[PDB]
Amino acid sequence: ARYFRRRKFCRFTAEGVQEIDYKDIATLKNYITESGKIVPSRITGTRAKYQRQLARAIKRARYLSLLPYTDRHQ
Amino acid sequence: SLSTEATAKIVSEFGRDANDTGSTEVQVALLTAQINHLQGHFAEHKKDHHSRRGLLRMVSQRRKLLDYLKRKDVARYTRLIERLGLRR
Amino acid sequence: PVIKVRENEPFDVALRRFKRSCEKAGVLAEVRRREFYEKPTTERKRAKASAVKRHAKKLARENARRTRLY
Amino acid sequence: AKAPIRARKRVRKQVSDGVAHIHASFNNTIVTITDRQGNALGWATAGGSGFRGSRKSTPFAAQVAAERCADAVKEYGIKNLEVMVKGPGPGRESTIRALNAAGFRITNITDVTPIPHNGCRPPKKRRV
Amino acid sequence: MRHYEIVFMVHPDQSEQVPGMIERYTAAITGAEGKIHRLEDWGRRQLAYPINKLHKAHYVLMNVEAPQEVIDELETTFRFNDAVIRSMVMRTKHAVTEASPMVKAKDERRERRDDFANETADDAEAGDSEEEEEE
RNA sequence: CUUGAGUCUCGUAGAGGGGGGUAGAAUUCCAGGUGUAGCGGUGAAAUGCGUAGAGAUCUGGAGGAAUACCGGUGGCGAAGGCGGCCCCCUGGACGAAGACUGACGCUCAGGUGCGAAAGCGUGGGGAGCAAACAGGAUUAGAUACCCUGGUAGUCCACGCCGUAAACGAUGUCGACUUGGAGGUUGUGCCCUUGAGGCGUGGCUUCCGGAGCUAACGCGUUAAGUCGACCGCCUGGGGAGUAC
Repeated sequence: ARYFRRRKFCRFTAEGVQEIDYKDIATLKNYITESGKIVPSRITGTRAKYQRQLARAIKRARYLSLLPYTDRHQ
Repeated sequence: SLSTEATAKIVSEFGRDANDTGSTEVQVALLTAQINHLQGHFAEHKKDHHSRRGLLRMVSQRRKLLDYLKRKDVARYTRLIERLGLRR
Repeated sequence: PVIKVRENEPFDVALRRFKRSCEKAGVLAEVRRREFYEKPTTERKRAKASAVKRHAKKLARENARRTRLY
Repeated sequence: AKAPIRARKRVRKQVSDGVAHIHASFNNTIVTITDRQGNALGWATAGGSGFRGSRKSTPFAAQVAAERCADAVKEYGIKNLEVMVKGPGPGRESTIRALNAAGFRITNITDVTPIPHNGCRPPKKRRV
Repeated sequence: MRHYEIVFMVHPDQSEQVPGMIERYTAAITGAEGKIHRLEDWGRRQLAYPINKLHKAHYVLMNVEAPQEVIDELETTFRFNDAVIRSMVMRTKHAVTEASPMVKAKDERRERRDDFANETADDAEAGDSEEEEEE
């Protein structure tokens, strides 16, 4: 049926997690090393835009203590 | 940027009674309300120069459509500038 | 720069490949070196720049089939 | 300084676990064994191996620094280990082998080498 | 009107302050004809890092719509609220009022990982069970 | 008149501008804990710090520049220029339907506004690093280089002449010229068969054809074919000084 838009096996082999929502802790740790910082868009194969917005939403999240800012907090 | 209801008030009072935005008197009156709000902001915020560039744009297109209007009808022109309380 | 991300199965030799994702690069690499403001945008961000030698190689593969070197 | 002591048997507090700290520079390694709560139980260095130059700052001098200190603390009675690593210099892995060779487990190799939020400006050095 | 999604947490022991603060924050927003489209409390959570000491805090998503002048007075209040340790409010572009990503984790926190204490009962008096002054 | 351009509401991508809020990490600092003989620097080395207890290390607070991360061929500005996250005021550009005006156009001497960088007056701020300065090291000479000590400075706010290699050293805006594809986004269509495919706009980029170059190179974002108008150059040295 028409306008299905991500039924199956289309856009990406690897799934996109969030954009600008920032309220779940487990979705954000998808892009955080143990050194405590956001991963480049070449490694994940995000299109750059979706990453520039996430970069703000994760930083916003970090500053609210959902996430570690530094390796020293492991 | 202007409020929806300010944009409808300009259209009611200026141009013809068709309530278009397209015409030379009403484009001059729609620019005008935005120049006047920006000169409100710029009562303070005195280091904000790269946006002040935007005032000199809004002003300059208004100088071009009042230049056009005065090559045409003197009634529309002399009525507008005093009815719209414009310049000094 | 043994890098804080833990190596799959711990051993005396750190698995430096499996560890880094964006650590040390640009931040702790230019140690005892002069800091520039805007040069890093074109100086360090060289991911397109390094792909070209791989592309050149992937092009010459095809030509070796057409020449009968392959 | 050191004394000529008879063969060692001695007991101190038999604490069983520790943290090690490895402070790696360009000219040296400082290798320092602590209690988990964080108190020096002893240290050794690469520079007292008296190589001079660049040669003091090689993985084999990093190894033997680790082996002196890990040894001395057998009187403190440590049996398991963890390490924090703090510098970009060499002995990445060969220091880790000497802590294991002291007969300790060394499963947690946490690099903590601090990345300030763009901190204090470094000496300019060579004009390239 | 424009929508501003406020999320904040409070130092456990200081939570007894907030049931007084929320009833004012709602009286200034519905006093400006705004709306609260949920106001969900998630319960007490582990911080990744301490803020003003302690490794725990209690997390609240207020989910406001308000005209812009009122939100401007509210971020300054909430940032300088002494009981609040930190707070974030996000931009209008692509903003949600439904189907929360933390719906399970909220239930897990409230059910199990919580404080279980009197100082977070007060927090729940600021939570979904919101009580607010009359306009 | 629309075939040029201009305007209203809708949508979109981004570190554009100006004022507010806000956390944590190293050096640096105060206090307390633990602890013994070197640390630092480099070709190698000395000056430097240390038994008056250094060096390293742990705990808690402190302060300020700064914000490590968006990091990619991305996006924005004015070239130079812009990167923590939020809020307030707000510019400029990219799309799309409905709709309106109807050459309202191009260029711009003069012109007023506006700084990469340091320079800089008062206020604020000051942690490290550093020209000079000092001494070691070189003999290789200038206190330079190189190393250690070490100050103005760097940092913010407002303010003064806006400097350069001032940038795609490619003026402005507009018309015309085989295209495919990357990056990635409005939006029409698709099981969105893979940062995928086609319709049609968007900046941004790889390849190469017509044309253009001394040569590299450019090539639909020209350095092509052109349009008007403005800006600037006319052998070296001596002069970015002199007048």
